[PDB]
Amino acid sequence: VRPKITLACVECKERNYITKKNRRNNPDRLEMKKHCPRCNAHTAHRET
Amino acid sequence: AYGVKIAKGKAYKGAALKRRHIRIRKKVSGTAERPRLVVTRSNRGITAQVIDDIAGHTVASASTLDASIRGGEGDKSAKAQQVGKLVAERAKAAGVEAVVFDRGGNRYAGRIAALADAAREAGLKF
Amino acid sequence: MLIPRRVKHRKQHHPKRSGMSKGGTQVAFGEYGIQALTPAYVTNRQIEAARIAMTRHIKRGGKVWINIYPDRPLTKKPAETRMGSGKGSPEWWVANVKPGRVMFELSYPNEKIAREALTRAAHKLPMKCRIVRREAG
Amino acid sequence: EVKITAETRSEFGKGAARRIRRENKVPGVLYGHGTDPVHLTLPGHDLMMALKTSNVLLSLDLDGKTELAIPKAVQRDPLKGFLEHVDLLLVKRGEQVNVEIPVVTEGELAPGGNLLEHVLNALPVEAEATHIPESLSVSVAGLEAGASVLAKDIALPKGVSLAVEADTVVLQVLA
Amino acid sequence: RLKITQTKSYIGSKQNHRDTLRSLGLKGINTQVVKEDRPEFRGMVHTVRHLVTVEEVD
Amino acid sequence: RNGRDSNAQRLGVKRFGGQVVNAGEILVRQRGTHFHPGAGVGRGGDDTLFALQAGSVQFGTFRGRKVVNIVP
RNA sequence: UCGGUGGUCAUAGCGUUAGGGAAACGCCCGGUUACAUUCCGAACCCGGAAGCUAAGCCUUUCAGCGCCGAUGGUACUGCAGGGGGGACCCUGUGGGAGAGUAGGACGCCGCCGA
RNA sequence: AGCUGGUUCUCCCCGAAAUGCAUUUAGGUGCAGCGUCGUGUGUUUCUUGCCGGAGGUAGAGCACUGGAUAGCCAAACUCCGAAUGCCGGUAAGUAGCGCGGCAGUGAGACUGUGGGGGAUAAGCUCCAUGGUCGAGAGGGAAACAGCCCAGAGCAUCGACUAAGGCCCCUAAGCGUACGCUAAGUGGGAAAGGAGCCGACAAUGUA
RNA sequence: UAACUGGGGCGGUUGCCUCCUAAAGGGUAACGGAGGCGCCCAAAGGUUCCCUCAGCCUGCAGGUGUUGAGUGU
Repeated sequence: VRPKITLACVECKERNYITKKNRRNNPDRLEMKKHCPRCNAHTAHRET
Repeated sequence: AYGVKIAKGKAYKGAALKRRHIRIRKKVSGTAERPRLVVTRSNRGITAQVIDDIAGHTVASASTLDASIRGGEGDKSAKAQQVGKLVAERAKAAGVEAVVFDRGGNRYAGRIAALADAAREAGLKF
Repeated sequence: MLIPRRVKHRKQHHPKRSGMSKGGTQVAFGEYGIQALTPAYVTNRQIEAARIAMTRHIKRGGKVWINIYPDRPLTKKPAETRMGSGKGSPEWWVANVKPGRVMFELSYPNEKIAREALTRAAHKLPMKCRIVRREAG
Repeated sequence: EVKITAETRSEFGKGAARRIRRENKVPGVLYGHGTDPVHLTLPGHDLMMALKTSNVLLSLDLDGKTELAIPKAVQRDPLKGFLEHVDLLLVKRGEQVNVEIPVVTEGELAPGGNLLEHVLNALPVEAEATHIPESLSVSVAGLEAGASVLAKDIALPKGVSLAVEADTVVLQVLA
Repeated sequence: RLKITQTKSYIGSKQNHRDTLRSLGLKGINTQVVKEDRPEFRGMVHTVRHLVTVEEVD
Repeated sequence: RNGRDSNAQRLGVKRFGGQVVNAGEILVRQRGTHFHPGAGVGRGGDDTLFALQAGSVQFGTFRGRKVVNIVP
């Protein structure tokens, strides 16, 4: 029910973080902002 | 300290402010390097003292009872500017550079912002 | 027959029996009382048998108080069962009576009949008992 | 007033007291009126004969000094009944103290299955330390079931007043 | 000063009782040691009061 | 249906009064705040009390609540 | 002699009884803007000073409820022994409560400002 | 063969274990605990006094939860709360630790105390904390591994004692003085009844 | 073609968390006494600011109420 998602921003195209998120609660592809170590910036990581 | 009780009708202003003051004093203590900078906000004027809670003594102090402010032109907001300036001076004198501001329970706006800014431009680091 | 209508834990340890009574050593309600002299467990059956003895003997008038209540559960496993495999189900309800405890109380106009009724009860109990009169504090 | 000879206790603790009772003496302590407690040893037999009476006035022949005292609290063996400890309270001639007096009921209840319950074994009253009545007498004759006698229903002797609220029940009659 | 004589065997006594006797210097039945009257030694005697006899000597 | 238990956690006080400690040592392991952090004492993620500065451990009552304290 | 800020955390509290306005604190009257109300300038925020100690606050009486509380003893107990058919009971030496009693208590200790 | 049996000369020094975790594991084994030897350290070990600490057991109590006719009850109730024990400091008094070689042990028993299961059973069973046996000779309890006294290098035709005893068997008292027992109690037992009764199984006193 | 097991089989259990037994540090057994877990929340996380409940009494409002409510489980 709660699968493991892999976050990714639009620049580094490197899979940084993974997390749990209830599918039925958040069907829309989840998104937030993290610290990408390649980019060295606080960019936005759209769920893969 | 250990908080105070609640109140009913009258004395609710006093209790709520005091209860709020305790909330602020569970993370703001008067050290030796940076003392406390309590600021009481009454109806007439606004006082501000520099207390050392670890020792218990007070280092500096200023209010509207001093001659410099006692009687003059300006509303309260501009009247706190004098109080801010002196206490900064009376703190610089007795070897104080960095202090920890506390609201006293009342919100940070109006005079409390104005008093802080007047004290902050005089050298003290908040 | 006295049973607790509700008890938090059905299965309990054996109530220890060292020491004297915490309290209830003196006549409180009635004029005469039964004071224990040795420890024992008094089952709800034993209390009932004693109560009938006193009330039947006096036959009318007089009032009997039962100061102890059998609320401690004792357990017993099914017969001819080997050791182990859990604890048994409660069977007897016992009041942990220690030396000095005043168990039964009785008020009656006639002293001789009172003592006789009290003695008849004592022989239904499993400990040594003594008859005590209410001290005029 | 009862004259009793009393000696001073110097050894304290579990072992000392057990030896004292083994010698058939009752340890005691005399206190009151802001004085330092005086630790006493008492003759066991003379004590029990004296203490048969409630609130008996004792004149302690203490080391050639006579002092007035009243037994305030006494510890007895719960099973054997011999005295173990006495607390003696100082009282001077003519001062008021609060004491408990037993109530003795006079007369015979009205005929029937009526029973008398002593809700309070002893009635608390304040009385002069030297003129404490031995007991308070109550007339219960003719009473029926449900009838309850209040504290204010007790006919006190002159000089005695209640130390409890006037509405407290002392006696009751049960079916 | 205290003159301490051991009168009973250490066999059957607790381990700390054995060490108390050793610390006092006692090493068997009928052995003696002389110590100063100090709170430590009064305490050691009390711990093994059933295994030793103490005599006061100037 | 009995016979289940959770293996022991070894909670309790790990440094007692008068005990000299170095900064960061564990003073108390506990569930909830039976002891609150005092001067020079920090609270961990799981209520653990650890010294922030070297000193001697000392218990007390600050502001009406039992606390641990480190005295340099 | 009062206002601000601390420590102990009821021996301080609660209730009850008589009062106080010199500065101070507060009530207090208004919403123009900044600011705010799950709706209301009641609260926060803003600007003053008409009236007032009625309440808050401070002082004060009462041991009434609550609170604190010895000494002595007892239970209990480390060590060492006894007794009993058993459940268990007792003592020597060291330690020693809880309850209860006599009593205490209508707080105390700092720093500033008027 | 995780199994059974056997393994041969002597003396000197030290000297255990039957416990914890895990285990296709339970009568086996790995690691840790406990032994010994070498090497480095040197009082660091241990005992007692004092000092600084946290507690929630025994006891007690009803202020919370529950039971229950003003009096009461409670492993999973606590307004309270020791004695001990534990951690650290220090003083006095007399083994500890690091690094390596080599092990055995991991079937425990009874007795004192605090408990659980059992039925207010068991020479029962499972724990905690002492003692002895195990691996301990010698003296006592008639005999009687685990109880009381006591730790055997060897010799001794000397002495004093411990537990336990002192009429004869059998070493030492027909001891001195006061009092109790009439039942051979001593030399087994209950509720209960007025030292006694209650008292009662099988080879032969027993 | 498992083990535990008051012989073995039958029945039951096997990992983790909380309480009591557990003898006031820690640890401590039994096929001892009670229960839960194999998740959930994109906020039920972070921070800043603000508020105090349950219950009771009176006719949403008022008085009382310091923890007896709540704390995802």
